[PDB]
Amino acid sequence: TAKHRPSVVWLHNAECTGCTEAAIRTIKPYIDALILDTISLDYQETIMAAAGEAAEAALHQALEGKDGYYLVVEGGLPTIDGGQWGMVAGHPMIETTKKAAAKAKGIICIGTCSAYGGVQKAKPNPSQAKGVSEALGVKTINIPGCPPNPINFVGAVVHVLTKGIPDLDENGRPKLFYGELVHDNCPRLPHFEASEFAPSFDSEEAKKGFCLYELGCKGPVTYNNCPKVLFNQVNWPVQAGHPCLGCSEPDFWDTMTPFYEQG
Amino acid sequence: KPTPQSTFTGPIVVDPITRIEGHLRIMVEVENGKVKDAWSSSQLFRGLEIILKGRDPRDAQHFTQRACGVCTYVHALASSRCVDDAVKVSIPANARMMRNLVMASQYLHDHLVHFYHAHALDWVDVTAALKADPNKAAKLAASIAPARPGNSAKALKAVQDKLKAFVESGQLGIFTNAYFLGGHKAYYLPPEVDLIATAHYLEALHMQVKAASAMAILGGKNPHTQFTVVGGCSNYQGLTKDPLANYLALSKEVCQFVNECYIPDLLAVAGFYKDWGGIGGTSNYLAFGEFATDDSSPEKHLATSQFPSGVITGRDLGKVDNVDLGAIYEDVKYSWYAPGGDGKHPYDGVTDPKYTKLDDKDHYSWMKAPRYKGKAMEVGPLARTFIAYAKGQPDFKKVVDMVLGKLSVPATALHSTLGRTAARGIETAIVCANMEKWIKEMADSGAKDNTLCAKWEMPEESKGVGLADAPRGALSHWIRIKGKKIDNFQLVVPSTWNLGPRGAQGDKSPVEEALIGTPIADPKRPVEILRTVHAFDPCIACGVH
Ligand SMILES: *S(=O)(=O)N1CCOCC1
Ligand code: SF4
Ligand code: SF4
Ligand code: FCO
Ligand code: F3S
Ligand SMILES: [Mg+2]
Ligand code: NI
Ligand SMILES: [S]
Repeated sequence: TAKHRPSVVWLHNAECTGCTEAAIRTIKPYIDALILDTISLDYQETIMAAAGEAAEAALHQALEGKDGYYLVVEGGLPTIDGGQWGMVAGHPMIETTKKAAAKAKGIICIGTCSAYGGVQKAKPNPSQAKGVSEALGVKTINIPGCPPNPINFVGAVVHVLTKGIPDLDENGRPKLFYGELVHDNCPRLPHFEASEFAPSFDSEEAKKGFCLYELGCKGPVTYNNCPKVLFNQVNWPVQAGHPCLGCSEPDFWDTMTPFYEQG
Repeated sequence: KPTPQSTFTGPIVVDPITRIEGHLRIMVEVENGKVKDAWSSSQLFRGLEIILKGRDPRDAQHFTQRACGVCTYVHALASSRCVDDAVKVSIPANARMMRNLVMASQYLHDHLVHFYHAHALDWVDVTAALKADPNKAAKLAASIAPARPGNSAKALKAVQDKLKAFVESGQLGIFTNAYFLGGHKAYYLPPEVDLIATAHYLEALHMQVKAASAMAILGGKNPHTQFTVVGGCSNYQGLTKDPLANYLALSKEVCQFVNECYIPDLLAVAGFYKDWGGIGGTSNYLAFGEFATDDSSPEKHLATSQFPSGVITGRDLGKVDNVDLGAIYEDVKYSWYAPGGDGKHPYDGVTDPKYTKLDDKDHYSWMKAPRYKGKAMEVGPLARTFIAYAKGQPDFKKVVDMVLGKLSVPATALHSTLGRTAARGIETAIVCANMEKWIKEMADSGAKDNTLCAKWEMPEESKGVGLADAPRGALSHWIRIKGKKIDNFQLVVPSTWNLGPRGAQGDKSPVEEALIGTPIADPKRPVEILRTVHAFDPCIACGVH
């Protein structure tokens, strides 16, 4: 029988691989089910068997597939010195991503790095790292966070494949996952409203679970679904007593720092 | 029984190295089917040390954690230890315990995924699993591992059926162009062993979710934990009964998988590839230790780590030297940095990027070359294992000797690619053996004491060092504070030690040395290069930062 699952090409540029790691924490479905039954994951450096020229050949085979493909991009694009500070198989990352982007059916940026530029773009930006849209002038479906929840990434992938492009906000993020502030769903919200704050991490107020706003919490300015869905089915930063860093916001390394202050 | 080896003479370049973290190009020169020279060429620079300059030292751990998301947590921990040392705060006992448990959880997650998802495909012909008799496979599994339902013929057949449907679909996905397709002489396993391993590969994808959930009970989330602060930790809930009960339960499930699947599979594979106990050796080993009972200073960390610190040189297991933090430096001679940067202790570190061209053998990597008293050092599970074994650490003596007896090899056989692989499993088993003790310690401490963060003040000017032995080895972060801001922040990371380029004297790094003598059965499908490179568990985002 002639069969085809939609082709996904996943590129790793200037990244930490935490977005790949987040993706494999999916439980609805688990990653095996996703790649056996739902998608055809045709290039993915972290887990693929082929290496070297065999891997490059697998990429080219996917990019030239007659059925077309969806492009997942992990990491920012280092542009200084002709793209040479980030290379795979002897080619600048910006060149390969540009080529893949030009024929993709759709482009999903997994993480704040591919969406907006991320950690390597932070001042003074040694590599002149850029987000994908920033560098290429193409529209992307952004699944930011550092890393995003698998629920948001796998949810977006499944949406794209079954429903179409989900409604996106002005930062390119699906409203399904990114439509609400972290703070609006935070269980410490009643403390915030009552101006009940922890003044320090060692304070009795911190022990009591008071709001972390005075310790820098960026939940009030950060769009994400963290308190609602949790991470790893067990926790999220504020539940572990630590302020939100703002990690799903563009350029947060520069706009949300100092992290323990309200700048 | 001879190890397969072609007559190939010529260059081989493997770029990308897949099934690692980050972007690595390996070049080798081969003569008569054996590697005679090697280069480890890291292909991405981000520049986190540069980015940190002028920033709030409290922010460092958040930036440096993003050196890598495979070894998530460990850089947050090293930066937190580093800033705690620079501000001269001693974290509370509960924070030492919690930080060390999160490290233990990380070891379990990381090593399980490495063995199955990164390394196994170099040893296991997945397509050959379709040829196995699942009853014979079940009988074999019953002889080599504890009884378990996932090793039943019915379960193994269900795996075979899933794999058969996938292969016959025409879309091989992550197996496209795999080196084992069509048969490969360097792949030795019986089909039944391939099937058992493949079944466990799939189970491990589910088990690693549980390992990460355990870690997140204490860490807040995985990847990229968010529970450490200057002076300790923030997660008061993690000291309490129900969360720790769930942490124990999940950790016990993960450890059951380590003991039932990872170790037996590792030993089965090792048994068929005993020739790889003579390939891929190096001679010098370094560890900062981990799992210390006193983390009030870097010196106390070195002295009280339950996985001990030390230095071994020249394969001499009869002597382990103390680590002298003053003797660490990094070279840039063969790296993509400005001339003039050789010989820098990390408190004097310089990060001045200067690219030349691809394959310039004078400047071929974005990694620096860390050296110790003039020598390259291998770091990681094998280093820890040799240091602990040499010192008579009782858990390492027991588990190492178990492996030596099962394989009928001496401790010297561990100076090898097979040994490096084995050590990773040995230490995973040891971490598992200690989880209940460590969890009980923290549960009893947290029940009687809820001090989790110490008071501290930012000094105008200071310096500090944070040490950890991360899953891949000896990690150190080094800060100079001036004007209450970061004046210099240098990371020296385990993959920097292992997979950096040559040092100032032209001396090969551990991976470069280890690659000398590698046999190549098929130069178009050089799986042997991958076996050794993967055994070091490379992380190029870590190594370069
Ligand atoms: S803060 O700036 O006080 N803050 C509070 C409410 O919403 C966003 C920011
Ligand atoms: S978004 Fe964060 S977790 Fe993902 S690649 Fe970038 S630094 Fe890593
Ligand atoms: S802890 Fe953060 S997200 Fe929660 S109520 Fe306070 S400011 Fe809002
Ligand atoms: N383990 C790990 Fe990552 C590397 N190399 C760090 O530190
Ligand atoms: S730091 Fe990021 S993971 Fe959620 S809690 Fe804040 S948006
Ligand atoms: Mg460094
Ligand atoms: Ni890493
Ligand atoms: S396809």
